[PDB]
Amino acid sequence: HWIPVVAGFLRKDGKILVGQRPEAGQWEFPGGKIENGETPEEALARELNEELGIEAEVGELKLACTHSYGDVGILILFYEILYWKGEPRAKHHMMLEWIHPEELKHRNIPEANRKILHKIYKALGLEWR
Amino acid sequence: HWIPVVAGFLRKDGKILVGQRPENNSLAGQWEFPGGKIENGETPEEALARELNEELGIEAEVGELKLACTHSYGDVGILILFYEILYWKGEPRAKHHMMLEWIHPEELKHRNIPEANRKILHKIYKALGLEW
Ligand SMILES: Nc1nc2c(ncn2[C@H]2C[C@H](O)[C@@H](COP(=O)(O)OP(=O)(O)OP(=O)(O)O)O2)c(=O)[nH]1
Ligand SMILES: Nc1nc2c(ncn2[C@H]2C[C@H](O)[C@@H](COP(=O)(O)OP(=O)(O)OP(=O)(O)O)O2)c(=O)[nH]1
Repeated sequence: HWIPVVAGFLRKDGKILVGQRPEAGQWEFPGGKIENGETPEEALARELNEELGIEAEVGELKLACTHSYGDVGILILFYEILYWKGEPRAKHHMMLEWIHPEELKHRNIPEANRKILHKIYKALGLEWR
Repeated sequence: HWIPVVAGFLRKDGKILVGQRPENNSLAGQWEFPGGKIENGETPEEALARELNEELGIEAEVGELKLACTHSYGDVGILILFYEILYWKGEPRAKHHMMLEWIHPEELKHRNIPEANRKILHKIYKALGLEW
């Protein structure tokens, strides 16, 4: 039993966009579940819109990973988001931040992201140091 | 309700590896890229190295992720991750598929392949370093 998730990398002068989960406390890349019928891209442009209020174009696929929370299995696809209309506003996360990507190392993020943090860094054109 | 599937591109002087689905009580006749379902617990890579071993008898290293697509059977949801397989040990033997072939990638245009593959045949060609 799987739940496919899509997530995007938006950048701003090097910094990356994470959002703070509402109802949990963790920071994460904007995105959400693929609904029945939609391509990953469609799901992501939609989630970016309803979470951020932006009209995003979905770029290259960067990474995929899996994670288990019990009998629950998530598959996350991460996509580079270069192009969008407007500026992201917090519609769903009780906070949004542009952070230095190095900060991920000491932000509370999904264990699914934590375990592949290095892969994420490369995908962002960076070095795990 | 979703089913993540992983699949590989192996290449041989330009040609690409496809296998023919077992002429059996399965969704057969169709040619497809070697691979299979992600089992519980495994990363996409683990699932694919494993599937390439059971289907082909090769020890493959899984390379860079090229493509992801989805497809519906109304109620059934298939998500397919395609990976570049550059390195492996041995030569592929027909173990699961009732036929294996190295084909000119162009031949995909007139091969019976999963609709999930045909809908994005153009994306596949690019991911293979070619032009549609
Ligand atoms: N968007 C996003 N989701 C992630 C990330 N890492 C792990 N996930 C997982 C946690 C969640 O189970 C799932 C995202 O589901 P959502 O919270 O967007 O759906 P929703 O708010 O509707 O929750 P619900 O189905 O009502 O319980 O993906 C990430 O970096 N970004
Ligand atoms: N490996 C691979 N699977 C594909 C491709 N296109 C669509 N699929 C879908 C169809 C199948 O539902 C799924 C692969 O499942 P498997 O054949 O590995 O499972 P199994 O051998 O147990 O047979 P079964 O699906 O239970 O009838 O992926 C492709 O190009 N390569």
